[PDB]
Amino acid sequence: TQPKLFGKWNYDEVKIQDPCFQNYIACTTTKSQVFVPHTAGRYQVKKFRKTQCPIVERLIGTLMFHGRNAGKKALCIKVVKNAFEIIHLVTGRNPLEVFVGAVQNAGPREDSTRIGTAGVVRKQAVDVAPMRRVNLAIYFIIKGCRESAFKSMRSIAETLADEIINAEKNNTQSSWAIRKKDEIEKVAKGNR
Amino acid sequence: SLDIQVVKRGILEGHSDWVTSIVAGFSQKENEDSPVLISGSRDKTVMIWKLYEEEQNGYFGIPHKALTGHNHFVSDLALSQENCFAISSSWDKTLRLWDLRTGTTYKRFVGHQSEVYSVAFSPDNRQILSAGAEREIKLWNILGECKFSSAEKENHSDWVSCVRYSPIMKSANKVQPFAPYFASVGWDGRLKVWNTNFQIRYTFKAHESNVNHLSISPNGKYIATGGKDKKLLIWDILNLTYPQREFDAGSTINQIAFNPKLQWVAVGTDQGVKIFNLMTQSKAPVCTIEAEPITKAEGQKGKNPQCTSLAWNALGKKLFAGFTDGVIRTFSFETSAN
Amino acid sequence: QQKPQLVQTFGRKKNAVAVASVRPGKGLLKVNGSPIDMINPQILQAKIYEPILLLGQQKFANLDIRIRVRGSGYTSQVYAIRQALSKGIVAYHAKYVDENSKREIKEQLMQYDRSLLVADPRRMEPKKCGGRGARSKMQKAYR
Amino acid sequence: GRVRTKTVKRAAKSLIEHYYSKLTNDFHFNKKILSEVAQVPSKRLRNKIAGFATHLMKRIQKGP
Amino acid sequence: EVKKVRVRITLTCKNLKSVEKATSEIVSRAKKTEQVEVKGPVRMPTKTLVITVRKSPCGEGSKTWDRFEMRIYKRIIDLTCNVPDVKTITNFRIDPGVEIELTMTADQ
Amino acid sequence: TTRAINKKKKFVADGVFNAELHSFFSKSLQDAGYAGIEVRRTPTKTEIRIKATKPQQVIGVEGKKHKELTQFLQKRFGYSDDQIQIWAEPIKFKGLCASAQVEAMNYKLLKDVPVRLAANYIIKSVIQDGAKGCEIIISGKLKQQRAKTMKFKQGYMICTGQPKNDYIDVAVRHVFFKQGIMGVKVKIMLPYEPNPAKKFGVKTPIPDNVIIHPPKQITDDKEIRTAV
RNA sequence: UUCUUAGUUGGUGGAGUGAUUUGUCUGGUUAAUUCCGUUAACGAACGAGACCUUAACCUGCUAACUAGUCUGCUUGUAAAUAA
Ligand SMILES: [Mg+2]
Ligand SMILES: [Mg+2]
Ligand SMILES: [Mg+2]
Ligand SMILES: [Mg+2]
Ligand SMILES: [Mg+2]
Ligand SMILES: [Mg+2]
Repeated sequence: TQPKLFGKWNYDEVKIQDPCFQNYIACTTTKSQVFVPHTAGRYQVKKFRKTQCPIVERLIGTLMFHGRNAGKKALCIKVVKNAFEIIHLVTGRNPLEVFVGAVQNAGPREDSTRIGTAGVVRKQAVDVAPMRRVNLAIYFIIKGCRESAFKSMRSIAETLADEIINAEKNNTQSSWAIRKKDEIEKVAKGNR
Repeated sequence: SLDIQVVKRGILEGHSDWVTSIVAGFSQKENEDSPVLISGSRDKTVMIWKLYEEEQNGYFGIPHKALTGHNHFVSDLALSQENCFAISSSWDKTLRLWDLRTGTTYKRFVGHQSEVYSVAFSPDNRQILSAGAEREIKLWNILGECKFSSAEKENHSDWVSCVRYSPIMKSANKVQPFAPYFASVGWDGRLKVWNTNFQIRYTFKAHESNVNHLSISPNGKYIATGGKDKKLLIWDILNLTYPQREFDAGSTINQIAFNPKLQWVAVGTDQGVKIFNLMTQSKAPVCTIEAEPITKAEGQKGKNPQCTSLAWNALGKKLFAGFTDGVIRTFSFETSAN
Repeated sequence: QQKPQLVQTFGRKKNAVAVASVRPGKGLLKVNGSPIDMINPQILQAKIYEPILLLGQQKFANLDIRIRVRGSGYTSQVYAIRQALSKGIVAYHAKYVDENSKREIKEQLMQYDRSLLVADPRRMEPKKCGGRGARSKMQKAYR
Repeated sequence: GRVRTKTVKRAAKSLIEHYYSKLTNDFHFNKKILSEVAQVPSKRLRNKIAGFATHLMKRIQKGP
Repeated sequence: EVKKVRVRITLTCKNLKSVEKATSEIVSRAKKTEQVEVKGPVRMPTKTLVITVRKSPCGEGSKTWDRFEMRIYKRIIDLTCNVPDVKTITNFRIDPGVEIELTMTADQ
Repeated sequence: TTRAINKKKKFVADGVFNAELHSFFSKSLQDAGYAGIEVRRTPTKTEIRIKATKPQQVIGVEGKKHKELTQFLQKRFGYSDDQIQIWAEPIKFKGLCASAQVEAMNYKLLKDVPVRLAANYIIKSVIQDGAKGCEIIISGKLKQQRAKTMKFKQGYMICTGQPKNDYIDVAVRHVFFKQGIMGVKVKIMLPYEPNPAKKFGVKTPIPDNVIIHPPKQITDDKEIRTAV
């Protein structure tokens, strides 16, 4: 039997298209179909090991943040599963398809950096790697989550769900992740 | 031409490292086939094989029992006449007595010091002979007691690689003119032949490099000897001033085995396995190099594996070569004679 | 003494140790004398159910397995249980079944996860003086 | 950081120099060979020497 | 007059070598005598006394520490014997840092 | 038994006993080269071996210093007369003992004999006795009111590594002058002694020494079948 | 503390009347004057390395009532060769 994520979500329904991501987003593999997002993996001992880590575990990793929340994983597994439930309650399709969709759809491509060449110092137009594209996607999504949920009544599960949906929808109003993405890509276009 | 061509039989896998030793079942009632296969490897394991009658898929058989008593590699195995018992040499400085039905080790032989490269079983089954880097040959009770140790005056410099025995056939009608002996091959390049009492009978300096293996014709009339010397030496136990016959086998000699009947010699070598016809004088009757089934794993190409062991089944029709890649390969022979 | 039909495997993560004993019969899983159901953080019970679902219940209905776990904290404990169970079946199929089955369940499991038959080498890092931890150090004033 | 040191390379040179006829492409053989042949105060040391000497056996098989 | 007496030998030493000398020649010597049965060396867990001391006799600014260890090895050996055999097996030279304690439980 | 004592607390107490002895003997024995002390402890007795260069001064004039010492330990700890035993053991090679040699230059420097000459005398002695290498450090006012530090090396020397703790023998002394305290260290790196046969040096070789042992050609007779 | 940074010497040869210099380097390479190679330098010593302590592997060895496991007896709750 094919494990479903949390038992209710089928991985077989997730198919990645854009050829950059297929090697960079976990869920394709037998090794990445997990009931529970918690591997206790060694994903950081070598340069690209992070890739082989399940995407939802990755997200969970990003969630664990700020001094008070550091190293509480159970909390974030809860938050994620709940947010996923609210997601299936809103869209009605695999909350994974929405997540993966929204990791793909929101993150920078162009970004600007200082490249010193002899006398030239000024921003320059630079292209973003797949791994960084993904990493940034998640970083952003969750940062928006925190900023919003901070003093509000809306919980993290809620904020995060809101964000994931807007993030796939491309909404530049409702999605912080896409706010930053577009802002960055614009800074970049202007710096060529 | 007399063409001896090789049909591939199958693949016996699940040995983690190298295949250092292979033994096939003794023919019990005469001229009947041997159901039994045992291998030893680095891997710390002794494998007992259940063999397919035909060949299914690309496989010749399947692993039955894996005997684990050992710390370091298994160097050499030998069978009792019962075929119900096996013994394991190891670099772990110990020998083991294995029941072949149970996985159970019966008694283990302790008291070797450095490490053990080979073991032999005497036809009476009440004597065990063990050798190693101690430059020493030891004689054991089946109850696990060192009975004797060959001493300096006799024993040879560097390491004993292989020790074996001198078959006495069943019927007295099978013509046994000589005395019983045991043979010890070594890294000083010396072939030694001792009497039962552990007295040096004949010690010849056979080779210029080192000798990996020695085997005795089923008749006990001749000895085959080989190592880095890249030379296969065959010796008559009647006239030894000159070696009976000599063959050039490519590169380094790992193992040597006599066809229990067919009167051929099979030689395990880094390049592969070569087979010699003693009935005619020519230098290369059948040659087998093996491309790697592990190479079929995408992107990784081999230099070829090198074969670390040989054994013939009792009937002499089937041949087993143990390898660098931990795969045993099985081969049979079809004769097309012009 | 009548040597039993027993097999005993161990499993490890951090300071946690699991000893699983396997004997033939109608399949139980009792950890510390209690069903998996009651293992403390509920979430990772599925972690223990993993190798079970991976092999299928068909292997497990033939065997009663009892795992005693003593060790560090909840999560590592769960991982130890996982490990012991997993290599426990393998050891059984080694002694009492053919080797072939041992091999194919080994491969079966490890293709899914290697943490089942192989232990996490990681342990805690001792603390270097002049810090609140095993790397980080007392704050410094440069100017 | 896997760069090998003076002691080790002098050692390996010597071990091949006297023993080349005894030596194998296998590390595990050459380490025992070394052990018999020499005084090496460390397990670790011997193994480093044996590994490099093996490496050099392979480099010798190819040419000068 | 037969005496069946269980003898408890506890060895304690700060040096390991010394204590293993003692242990292994007690085991060697006891086995060498026929009246004797040896429950072998029992190795207690190794006791490590640590004293962590600040180096500089002053407050001189960098804090450096000294990890000062003393290991105590404790061994147990058990014998089935009579008095004279005990006094036979204890008859050999021992390195200085060794503590040897003997206890006798009668057995019938 | 006397009192049940903590194996930990006992053992630390034994070490502290030992150290008190070493301070006592180095302090009260200062004229004859004193190296070491070895303490065996019997329910009956306490045996102290004083390892020294000049045993003759440990004994004194028919046990003047010996009897003095023995009685000192007696009044200090409290002991039965059968409970204490003091032996003096000679150090067969004086050149391999630091504390000794530092006592030597203590002496020579008291007699106003110049630095470099004295240092050389001892160094030459130490190497004469087979020590691979030695070094001496003299610190403090030598020339003038401003402190100097002078080092004298000859032979082979190691500082760093676990081998340090093995091969290197060190001792210090405070030397007294009208001007103040000057002070003197002696580091003798000991030689390597492969056999237990002698009390010498270090039993276990420097981890660096890698010696390859080239092969031999010896007498070989074979056994061959005769031809007639 | 510079700094755990990778530094520092001497012999015999080469160069300077000389203080001094080469060795101890263009270049690769390493965590490392670590090595390779270049080479008026050749060989060496200290330092780095080697070493030592702790942690990680052994269903193989040596054993343990001051560890545990199992085996056989029993006890309790239970219809109990169940749990
Ligand atoms: Mg704190
Ligand atoms: Mg010069
Ligand atoms: Mg000059
Ligand atoms: Mg000049
Ligand atoms: Mg310079
Ligand atoms: Mg040089």
